[PDB]
Amino acid sequence: VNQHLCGSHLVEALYLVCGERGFFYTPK
Amino acid sequence: GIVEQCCTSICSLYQLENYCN
Ligand SMILES: COC(=O)c1ccc(O)cc1
Ligand SMILES: [Cl-]
Ligand SMILES: [Zn+2]
Repeated sequence: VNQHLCGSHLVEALYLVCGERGFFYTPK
Repeated sequence: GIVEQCCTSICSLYQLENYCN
């Protein structure tokens, strides 16, 4: 499945879940 | 890491919390 299109959804998911704690997103 | 697990299969909020800071 496309990982870049999927990656676009995960960063929004992580934004909601992590809230104030933030996160690091490394595509590789 | 999050790529393979949350893209091929649907990850819950519980699984996604593991990638937070
Ligand atoms: C907004 O929720 C998502 O887009 C999502 C994408 C992949 C997942 O594994 C989980 C949630
Ligand atoms: Cl898509
Ligand atoms: Zn999409």
